[PDB]
Amino acid sequence: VWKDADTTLFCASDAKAHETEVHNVWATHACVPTDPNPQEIHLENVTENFNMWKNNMVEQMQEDVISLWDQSLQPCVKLTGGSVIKQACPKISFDPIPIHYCTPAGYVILKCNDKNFNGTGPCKNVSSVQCTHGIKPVVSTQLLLNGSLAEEEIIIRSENLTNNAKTIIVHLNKSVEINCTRPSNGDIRKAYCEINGTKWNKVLKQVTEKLKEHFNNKTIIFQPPSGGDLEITMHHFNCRGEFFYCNTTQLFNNTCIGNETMKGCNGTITLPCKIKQIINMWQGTGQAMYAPPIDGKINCVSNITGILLTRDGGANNTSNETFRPGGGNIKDNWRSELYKYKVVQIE
Amino acid sequence: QLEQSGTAVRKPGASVTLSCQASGYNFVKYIIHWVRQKPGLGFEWVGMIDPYRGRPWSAHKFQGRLSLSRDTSMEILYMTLTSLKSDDTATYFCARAEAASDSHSRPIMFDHWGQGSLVTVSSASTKGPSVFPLAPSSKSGGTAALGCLVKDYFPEPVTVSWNSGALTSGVHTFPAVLQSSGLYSLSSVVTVPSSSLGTQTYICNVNHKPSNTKVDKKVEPKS
Amino acid sequence: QSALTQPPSASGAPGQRVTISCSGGPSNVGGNYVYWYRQFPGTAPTLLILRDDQRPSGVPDRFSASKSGNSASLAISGLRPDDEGFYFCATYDSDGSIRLFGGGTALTVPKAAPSVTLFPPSSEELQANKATLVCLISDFYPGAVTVAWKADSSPVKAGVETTTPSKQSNNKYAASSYLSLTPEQWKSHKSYSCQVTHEGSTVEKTVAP
Ligand SMILES: *[C@@H]1O[C@H](CO)[C@@H](O)[C@H](O)[C@H]1NC(C)=O
Ligand SMILES: *[C@@H]1O[C@H](CO)[C@@H](O)[C@H](O)[C@H]1NC(C)=O
Ligand SMILES: *[C@@H]1O[C@H](CO)[C@@H](O)[C@H](O)[C@H]1NC(C)=O
Ligand SMILES: *[C@@H]1O[C@H](CO)[C@@H](O)[C@H](O)[C@H]1NC(C)=O
Ligand SMILES: *[C@@H]1O[C@H](CO)[C@@H](O)[C@H](O)[C@H]1NC(C)=O
Ligand SMILES: *[C@@H]1O[C@H](CO)[C@@H](O)[C@H](O)[C@H]1NC(C)=O
Repeated sequence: VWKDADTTLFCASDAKAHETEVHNVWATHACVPTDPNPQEIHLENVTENFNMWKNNMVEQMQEDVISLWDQSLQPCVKLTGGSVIKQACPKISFDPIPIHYCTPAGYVILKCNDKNFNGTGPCKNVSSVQCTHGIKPVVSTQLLLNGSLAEEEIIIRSENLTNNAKTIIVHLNKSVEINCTRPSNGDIRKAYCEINGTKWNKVLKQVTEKLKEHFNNKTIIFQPPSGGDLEITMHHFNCRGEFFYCNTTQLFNNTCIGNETMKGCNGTITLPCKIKQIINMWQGTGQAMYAPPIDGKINCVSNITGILLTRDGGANNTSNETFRPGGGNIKDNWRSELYKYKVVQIE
Repeated sequence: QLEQSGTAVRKPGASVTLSCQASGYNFVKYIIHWVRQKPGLGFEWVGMIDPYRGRPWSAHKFQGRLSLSRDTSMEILYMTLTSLKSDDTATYFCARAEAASDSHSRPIMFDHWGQGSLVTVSSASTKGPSVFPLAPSSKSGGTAALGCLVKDYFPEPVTVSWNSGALTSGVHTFPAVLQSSGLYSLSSVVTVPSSSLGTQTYICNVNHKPSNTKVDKKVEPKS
Repeated sequence: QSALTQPPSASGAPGQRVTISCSGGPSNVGGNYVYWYRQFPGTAPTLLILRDDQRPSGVPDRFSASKSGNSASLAISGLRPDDEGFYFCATYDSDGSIRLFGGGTALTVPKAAPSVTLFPPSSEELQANKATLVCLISDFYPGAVTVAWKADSSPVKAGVETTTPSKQSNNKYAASSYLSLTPEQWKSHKSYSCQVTHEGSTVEKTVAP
């Protein structure tokens, strides 16, 4: 028996020690080997309440990755508060491995196994576990990548539906490929990502159809970011240490939906992207400059599994609700995976 | 902790720039809603500016017109608006909230507020003054008054002094009425006794900034 | 969504008990709660009632809040004088969308009088081929008057502009009245009255060479 509690978790992995890839070495040193036979017993006709927005596991992962980033990814240059930072800025080996987070004595992890669970509230089908599933510390903005899927419907999650200031996390029931490339051998920073327009607009068509059910069959509207930094306004990410900022403007093509056999909205989509070495860390910690790019063939391929969203304010339109891409932050990246979990203290 | 500040007047049609400097911690986790005031009335949400990131929001109603801005490091802000209008004279404000997102208190509300950022929007340009000397009714009532005729100036405001400020008895820097065509008519008077005269004459005192026009025009009762 | 609807408040008296609501188009639970505000010169407009918290640090007890219905009720048992100021409701509107505000209300609150003063156009202004009249308004209470220019024994129908009272230092009020004249008309019509009415026992000094 238990009571809701927060406590400090630990991590586990099959990280490889010879890999200099940082996740391998790190997890090799900061996390442990797996339990080969973990037990899980279901409790009959029990309902439990959840709150996906407060699980220090999030705080622990964010803190950890931040501490790492602060101590691992020294840029050639950092501009922070009142200090000025200079250095050599070397190349790395980079490739995330799965991380499991596991609980100690006197606490346990509760899991909502309700296939249609929204992340807070009662879960009818609940299980208990010793350790989590493997979570990629996928750093992204706008879009959550390579995450776990809802086993049934696409799931919408949010702290306050009425509050447009509250980020909306979209949980996919179908992965979407994005294929990003700087081809071998002139703009040395120019790259592009190709995505299948059809898969996306189809699922999305379905999401809209679905959204109306929640928005009184009201008009569903996408709008471009009102404005802001590329770091917050674009899907920003890292491939082998190189920094991408990709413009998602082309994606909210309203005219591209209605099953109307149409042009413009078609074929394999090749989106142009560009790289910046110098950024303001969203940690609010300052500015960073990294060294220049490798010679040769550059490629990062990703599966899309989630989305962060911001809503336009301006009630009384009474027909429409307006939305703009961009939602909260990476804590949401960890959150999107955690809606069904909470740590409890055993009593 | 919380100082708003801006200048008063510019012409309509154009664009503008607005600050509100505060504490760093208040910049840590608090978005700041800009609101505005009207002559003697209750507030207006214009949008929100997050402390973080700089993810901006304000109503869609400016989609081609709007931009939002800030400073994380310098603990300071900027706002900018298009389409100014001659009728647009009033004070603006900035407000915070812990927002079920700060502390474990978890409240949403406009905690502290701006000193106000004044506005005075006139299509008219800076203006050379029309000053005139108010012949007091030289004249029981052994005590009379004179003052000055503050006419036809632009923009705000007017300074008044007497005996170089040394005079204050019955002295009163009277209200401006920025009259229809746009000329404020401000006033000031000062009361005098039956006993002081023959030597005791009197002046109103001004300096008009965009013209650097420093006026002291002698007020006399008529020949 | 949601709207708002407020009467101005209030010509009260330095102590009596008052109860004022901040009622919105949501005539249901809304406004579910509100922040009522002070709002002063050079000052931060200063909030009074929190919801999801009481009154913060540096705040005293005499302000309680209670509602039912849309029937909100910002209540004072013990009125106070520097309540001679302005107070406004603040909206949650379900933490949006969107957040509205109230009509504002002020309580500073049948007998005259001012010391009235009238004066004619300066020569120099007539040397400027212009002429400016001044019917000043001063040393009365309340700052609530009804201005009346007149043709000595007949109406005046124009050339005139009434202010918002811009009070004196003495907390008795101040205002200024002015009449529009052609120099031709300044001395085409023999006399111009300016009866600023303060509690209808209105005396005037006029000008007529
Ligand atoms: C969810 O419900 C099904 C049907 O009762 C059950 O077989 C399954 O074990 C439940 N999930 C968990 C994790 O217990
Ligand atoms: C993905 O989610 C949407 C949302 O309801 C649903 O319509 C769609 O069928 C799902 N995809 C698949 C392959 O079932
Ligand atoms: C991704 O793009 C590369 C070229 O940039 C291409 O060779 C590859 O086939 C693409 N991905 C898939 C799944 O085809
Ligand atoms: C939106 O869809 C129409 C219809 O295909 C297309 O012509 C237009 O270019 C699209 N807008 C974009 C891609 O920004
Ligand atoms: C996208 O996927 C659909 C799914 O069947 C396929 O028919 C289409 O050819 C794909 N388009 C591309 C890869 O451009
Ligand atoms: C997603 O997974 C693929 C496969 O390992 C990897 O190439 C890509 O970099 C990953 N990206 C993110 C953002 O998860």
